[PDB]
Amino acid sequence: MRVLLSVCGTRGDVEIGVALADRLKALGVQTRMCAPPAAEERLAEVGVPHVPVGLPQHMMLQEGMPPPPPEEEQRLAAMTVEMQFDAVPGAAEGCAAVVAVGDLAAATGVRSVAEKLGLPFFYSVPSPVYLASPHLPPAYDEPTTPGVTDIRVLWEERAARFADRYGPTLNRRRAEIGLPPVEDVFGYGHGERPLLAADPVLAPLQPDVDAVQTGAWLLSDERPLPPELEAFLAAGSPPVHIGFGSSSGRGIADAAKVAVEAIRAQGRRVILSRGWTELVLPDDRDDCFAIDEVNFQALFRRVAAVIHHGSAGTEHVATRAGVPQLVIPRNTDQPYFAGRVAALGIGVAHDGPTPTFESLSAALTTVLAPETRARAEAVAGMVLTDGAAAAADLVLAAVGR
Amino acid sequence: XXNXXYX
Ligand SMILES: Cc1cn([C@H]2C[C@H](O)[C@@H](COP(=O)(O)OP(=O)(O)O)O2)c(=O)[nH]c1=O
Ligand SMILES: *[C@@H]1O[C@H](CO)[C@@H](O)[C@H](O)[C@H]1O
Ligand SMILES: [K+]
Repeated sequence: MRVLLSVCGTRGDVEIGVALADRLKALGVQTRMCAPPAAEERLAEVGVPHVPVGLPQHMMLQEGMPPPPPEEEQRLAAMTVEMQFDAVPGAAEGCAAVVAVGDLAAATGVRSVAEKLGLPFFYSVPSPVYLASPHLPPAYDEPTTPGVTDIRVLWEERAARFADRYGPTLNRRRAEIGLPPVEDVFGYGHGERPLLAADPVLAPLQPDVDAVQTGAWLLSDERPLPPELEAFLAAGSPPVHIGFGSSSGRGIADAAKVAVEAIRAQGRRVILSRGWTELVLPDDRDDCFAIDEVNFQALFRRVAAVIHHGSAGTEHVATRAGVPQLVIPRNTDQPYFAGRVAALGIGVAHDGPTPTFESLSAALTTVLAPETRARAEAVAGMVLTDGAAAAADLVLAAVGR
Repeated sequence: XXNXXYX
């Protein structure tokens, strides 16, 4: 038996897919993953066959860049849907089910091919702000009607906008392969019942939502830290780690610079993850260390604190690692996750994406307080629910039926 | 969409 995983997203979505692939493997089920070209290294690492779909990393926009002209936005919107119909049929060969993660629009195309081939389809989201309800506003991933804060309206408008932008292409491609048109375009990509791949304590499913909370989808990262990093950690006190994952733009470079300054102001060493936009340290003093891709599950248990962007994966990893967290939210579901770190008492939710030496220092002081550490350690034991295992069973149960 | 953001 083989399951097709389709990911249209960043590092975080790829890792969510990798985690499921790992649980399926343990069950004796093969997997194949359609993912952006940038997933190549990670997929090669875990031995999951990769079917490249989407633009390469060097064609990715960065926070701060001007939006593309409407004609170009429309072209990308159509591409997002059309690349699924072109690539999923081939990738689905010999598969019994299909699990999509990431972009909803891409998901409508994936579900359509699955529907054509008569294969069960599942879609997961990394947080409750991607599930429509009157309780939480949608993820901050697109501009919304100026002045509107009403949760219900934001969702209704988000859905209408989505249907209008992708509906025509979706339904045209569907018709070309004999499928009747989809009327509820926004709902269609979520599948019959979307899976909330997030921890029930860290990110609890809100009421009035028809979804299955499986728990976060993570694998036991066994990768060892690189020798040079293992040495740095030994030759000194527990440093503070800075990392903003798939974030981009000059804002994070500035934030990182301020973070190093503040960390030093508290007499602590620094470890800086370069990220794909290659963030750089202020100087070469031996009190700091820059790193590229590293096992965070391992690293996070050996640091005094972590400063990050608040994306689902990095926060879950930090949360189960029991390390105090300083969250500097920038977009999508990050303000939500930052608020979660605040509510659980495991760190500080910095107020906004642009920290100053003052605000960062105040937050850092709290984050490094013994109370916070004790609290983080405690909470770490409440977020162990194995989502991938729960998800894999749902998938198999569907194939069984 | 299909190349990041956020705008
Ligand atoms: C950057 C980076 C990420 N990670 C992994 C752990 C997380 O579960 C996973 C996804 O994190 P996530 O923050 O959700 O992704 P993004 O930054 O794209 O929003 O990335 C590492 O293990 N090491 C690294 O160096
Ligand atoms: C990348 O952005 C998509 C939206 O188009 C979101 O669904 C993913 O979770 C995110 O990583
Ligand atoms: K995110």
